Amino acid sequence: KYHIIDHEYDCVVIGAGGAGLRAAFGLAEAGYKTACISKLFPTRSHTVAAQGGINAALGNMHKDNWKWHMYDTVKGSDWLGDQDSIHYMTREAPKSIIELEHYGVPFSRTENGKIYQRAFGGQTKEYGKGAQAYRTCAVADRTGHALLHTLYGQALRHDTHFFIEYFALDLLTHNGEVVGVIAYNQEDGTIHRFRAHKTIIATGGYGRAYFSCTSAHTCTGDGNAMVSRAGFPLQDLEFVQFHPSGIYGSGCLITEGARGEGGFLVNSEGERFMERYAPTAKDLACRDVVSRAITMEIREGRGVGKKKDHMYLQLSHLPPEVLKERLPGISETAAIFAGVDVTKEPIPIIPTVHYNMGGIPTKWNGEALTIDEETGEDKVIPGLMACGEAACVSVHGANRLGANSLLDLVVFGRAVAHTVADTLQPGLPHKPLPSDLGKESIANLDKLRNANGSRSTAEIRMNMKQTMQKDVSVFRTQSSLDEGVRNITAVEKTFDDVKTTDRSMIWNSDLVETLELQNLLTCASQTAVSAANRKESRGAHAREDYPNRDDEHWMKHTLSWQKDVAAPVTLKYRRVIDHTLDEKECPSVPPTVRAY
Amino acid sequence: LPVLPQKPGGVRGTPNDAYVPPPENKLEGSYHWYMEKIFALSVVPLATTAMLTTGPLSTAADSFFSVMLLGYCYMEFNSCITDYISGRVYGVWHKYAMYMLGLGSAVSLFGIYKLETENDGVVGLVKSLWD
Amino acid sequence: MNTKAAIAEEQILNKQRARRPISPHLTIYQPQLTWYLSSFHRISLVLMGLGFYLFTILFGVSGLLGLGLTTEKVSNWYHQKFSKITEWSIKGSFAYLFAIHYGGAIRHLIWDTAKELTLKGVYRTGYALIGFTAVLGTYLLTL
Amino acid sequence: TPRLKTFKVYRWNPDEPSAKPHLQSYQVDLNDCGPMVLDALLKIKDEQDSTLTFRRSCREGICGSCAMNIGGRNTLACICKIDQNESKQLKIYPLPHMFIVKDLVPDLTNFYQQYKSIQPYLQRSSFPKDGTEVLQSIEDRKKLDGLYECILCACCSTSCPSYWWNQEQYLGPAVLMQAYRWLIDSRDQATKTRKAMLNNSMSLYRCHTIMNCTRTCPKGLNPGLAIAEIKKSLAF
Ligand SMILES: *Cc1cc2c(cc1C)nc1c(=O)[nH]c(=O)nc-1n2C[C@H](O)[C@H](O)[C@H](O)COP(=O)(O)OP(=O)(O)OC[C@H]1O[C@@H](n2cnc3c(N)ncnc32)[C@H](O)[C@@H]1O
Ligand SMILES: CCCCCCCC/C=C/CCCCCCCC(=O)OC[C@H](COP(=O)(O)OCCN)OC(=O)CCCCCCC/C=C/CCCCCCCC
Ligand SMILES: CON(C(=O)c1cn(C)nc1C(F)F)[C@@H](C)Cc1c(Cl)cc(Cl)cc1Cl
Ligand code: SF4
Ligand code: F3S
Ligand code: FES
Repeated sequence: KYHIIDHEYDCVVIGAGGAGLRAAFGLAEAGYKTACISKLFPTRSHTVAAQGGINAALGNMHKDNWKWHMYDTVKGSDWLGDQDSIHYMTREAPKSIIELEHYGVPFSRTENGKIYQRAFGGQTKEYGKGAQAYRTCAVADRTGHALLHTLYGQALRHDTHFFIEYFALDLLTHNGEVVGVIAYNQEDGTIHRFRAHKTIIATGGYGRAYFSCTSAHTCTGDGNAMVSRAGFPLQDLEFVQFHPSGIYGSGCLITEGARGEGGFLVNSEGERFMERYAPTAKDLACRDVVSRAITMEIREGRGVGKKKDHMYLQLSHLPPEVLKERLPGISETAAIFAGVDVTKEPIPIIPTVHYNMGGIPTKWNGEALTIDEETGEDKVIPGLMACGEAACVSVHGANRLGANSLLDLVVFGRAVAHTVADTLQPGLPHKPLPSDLGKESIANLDKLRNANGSRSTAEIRMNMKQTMQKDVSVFRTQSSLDEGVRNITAVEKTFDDVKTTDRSMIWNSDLVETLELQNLLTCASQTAVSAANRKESRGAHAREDYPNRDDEHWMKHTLSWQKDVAAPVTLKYRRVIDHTLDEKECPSVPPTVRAY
Repeated sequence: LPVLPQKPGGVRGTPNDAYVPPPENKLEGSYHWYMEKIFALSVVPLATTAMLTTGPLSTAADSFFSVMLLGYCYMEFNSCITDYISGRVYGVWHKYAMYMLGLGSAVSLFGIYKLETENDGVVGLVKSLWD
Repeated sequence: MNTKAAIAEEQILNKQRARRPISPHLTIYQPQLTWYLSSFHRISLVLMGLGFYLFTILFGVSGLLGLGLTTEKVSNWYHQKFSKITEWSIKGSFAYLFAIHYGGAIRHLIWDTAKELTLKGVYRTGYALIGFTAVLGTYLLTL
Repeated sequence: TPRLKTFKVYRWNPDEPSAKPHLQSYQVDLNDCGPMVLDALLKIKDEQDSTLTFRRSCREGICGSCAMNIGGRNTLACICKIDQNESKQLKIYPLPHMFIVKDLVPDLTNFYQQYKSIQPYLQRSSFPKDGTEVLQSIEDRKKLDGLYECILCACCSTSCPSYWWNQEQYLGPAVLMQAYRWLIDSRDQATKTRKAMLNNSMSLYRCHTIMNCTRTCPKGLNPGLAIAEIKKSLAF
């Protein structure tokens, strides 16, 4: 028997990354009483690994209006992004970086004393017909590193109650509304109950459901599985972005900023990727036209390798004074894990899982959505909000543009703090509920702790990662996808005989890594169902059997429901927004054929 | 020595409290850092012009050397008291060992008065037991 | 009186905080040249400081408790108690404990102006000290 | 032919606290492992004893969560290479002189309370008029290099003998470099209050310049030079 401890707040934020930290002192400054439950220390998250930039139209180099920035985001998304969150993110993009410089983010500076901006791929000028524009606004090659350590320091200026190393288990729902979250103290072994009015989820992606991913070790989907256990849908789970710059074996990442400054991929034959399997734009293109330019190139026997299945990216043409000033982080990362050289000899390259352009469906102001059972229209869940990588605002749509994911955290963490300030009065009585609230999520903690079966936790986790790499690949068809749904159901039925050796409550790291396996099977049994039910080729979802893009029948998102593991998955759809927040301020952009 | 009751495990509270610093007390802060460098810049040259000579030092020059060498040996034991006999653990037995260095360094100043007027000097004593 | 009942958290955590051990700090750390040469600097001044507070208090108490003690009478009492080894064990140990504190004091003068504080200069003004205690230390032993 | 090392891991178990902390030894097949120590600590947890507890997040060396004592020095366990030698062994310890929670997990609670006291945020008073950013020249930007790249791993604090004993009062070399990052920032109009919490007996002046911290920093920083630049700042 466990003893529960009760808390009582106004707004509970789950997660302390880049968009959970921005929405934590955004609400504790307005006059509320917040809490920021985290599993790690705040400057340990996955947003410390970001090394690109934050795209903004600040002006400091050449000339740039945010309306050019908006068209480059809709064109690089295959018109699946809602064209009013694009209008809202790029309009509040110059205002959100100047506010980040006043907090104390040490930016690289130019000759007159303004912020330094490099160039990335996809972003042009003069509405797609022009040159490469310089809008990246970046701090050498440690941009995500110097962004947490400023946002965490500013979060200590205002009184925010951080709850470090608390594993959150499930959501608390009474008659179809979220009234708080139940957590688990790792240092002590006590069960806590947080009660609030507006619960905000910023947990992050589910990248660790695959075999070779670039994500962290803790980067599992615990926000998308807490929502799916309550009976609420997830949106666009079949768009997974594959990176073309992942090291063999380990899965680590070299940035595409090296390709933005003159990185050239050299295959075994030494011929350049321009006309064989490549678009007219050489290397500064989307993240999917180059991964398809690599996945079939190593298959056709043109790449380097002992097993002929990798590449290398040349950085030797640059001057030595340009590497050691702009990218010192890659000069030490490829010297340890790859272990040949960075400057005089190139480094191996494999396609790895990078980013997830899906999750909880929200609006442009942060509040989550579901659909009505008979009319098919949207509906707002009362209390549940979401922001960051674990929320599908569809700013990225079908393909995330380069370095738009750090602008995603700053703008849509700032907007979450503003919409609670328009609805919630500071200081309100909480309704009396029964004391058995959350008793169905403590009995799951005890069933996975007193376990005795035939398979261990590290044996079932190898059958899931191996299955998701073979079948849900870069190239998919309707003969291996239907075997990928059939195999992922067979691994979930063997979760009833999982085995756990540690029977303590103080730092049971065998329990915590078993609850992360229960959350991964819920985000992996809906990716395989949704990917085998879209007969189309857009974005990062390329079907071999249906090689044509649809603008008449398949311009709609995909919602999915699944209660627990070993339970059937259903699907419904919702319509994509094609209008703007205001017609006179910016006109809408009509769909054309996408070609770079 | 007796030991004051300590914090249970090193810390008391949550990671979002703060360590409130003691106020500015410059006579053991930056001004104590001046006196440790004045005495250490005066025993380095004077010990060099006491190894190059060939006999007893001049009686006015030796008193300057033998009172700068007491400050260099008092400021050392002031740091071995503050590091090991702290006031967290022992309490009032930190300022009792500081008082023992009080009348153990003023009687040691009387010994320099009975060495430069009667005998030849401090460095004359060290040459006498040879080395 | 709902969140100020988090003092029921401090009464269960502080019973678990009393059974925690301390990890070993000495006897597992590897020997480096940073924390060895800085230990012989503080060992040198403690032993030579006790050899300065025990020869000056002796003349100070004789000035108040009247006995009379010339340096000749001290020398004839110190040269008779010991002989051979002891006099060549005190003389050989204290002569090397003075050269490592003389070269140590000049080393800490450079480090207090924020010079030679790179990792290259720490191992450069530390190798020139080890040879220095083997040259000037023996010259004080033939005198 | 399998090669076997012998990893010796410090072990404690809090629900049986009457037992004493001892070392347990495993035989890791060296062919089926990675080239790092973290890759040989996860293989023990899966195919062998699963009650081994430790912290790991990113396997890259930029998070600062695998801080332990491998071989005698303090380093990060995801970037330390294993000696390819099946004859010699290896001893894995936690950070020295910390209160140990379970196995290799210290209690870094005093370390987080000390980082909050140095006020790590910008304290400017009057911003620009038109609403743009704050001007800062390039030579004033170059002063910050080598100071903002710290990852807060506390491998330099738990190697200093002056911090081993007096850790409830002395801030340590990891915090005192972050008190220097805000002292030489050009856009900071509050510096007469930062040099008033270090002007007592034990916040800064327990540094005896026994430079272990610079020796065992796995990012190549200089936390010992940035303390002897504060002492010149308070004096002159
Ligand atoms: C992995 C990666 C991503 C990346 C990148 C390079 C790498 C290696 N480079 C980028 C770049 O150059 N430009 C760019 O625009 N984006 C780049 N990215 C992507 C980007 O970094 C991420 O998408 C983004 O930073 C994610 O941030 P978010 O705030 O969404 O999430 P997080 O940083 O992972 O933090 C989540 C926190 O949630 C807490 N948590 C998680 N689960 C729980 C549970 N169960 N209970 C309690 N708390 C929980 C964690 O503490 C975590 O800190
Ligand atoms: C055993 C003495 C007990 C009294 C003091 C306790 C020990 C203090 C240190 C004793 C060991 C080092 C001092 C003596 C070693 C020097 C060798 C020596 O004295 O032999 C006699 C020799 C005679 O030769 P000269 O004719 O003078 O030179 C001819 C020039 N060509 O004298 C000398 O070498 C020079 C005398 C050295 C005086 C140094 C003063 C020692 C007292 C130190 C107390 C604490 C000081 C701390 C360090 C000070 C420097 C930072
Ligand atoms: C690293 O050396 N040791 C220090 O403890 C130290 C040395 N310095 C310069 N500073 C410190 C720190 F404690 F402040 C210890 C290990 C040795 C030591 C001890 Cl245990 C006791 C004494 Cl009296 C002298 C000495 Cl040599
Ligand atoms: S300054 Fe160095 S030793 Fe200290 S936490 Fe940072 S990397 Fe570690
Ligand atoms: S080892 Fe310690 S004494 Fe100073 S030089 Fe480093 S903080
Ligand atoms: S685990 Fe991230 S640094 Fe070793």
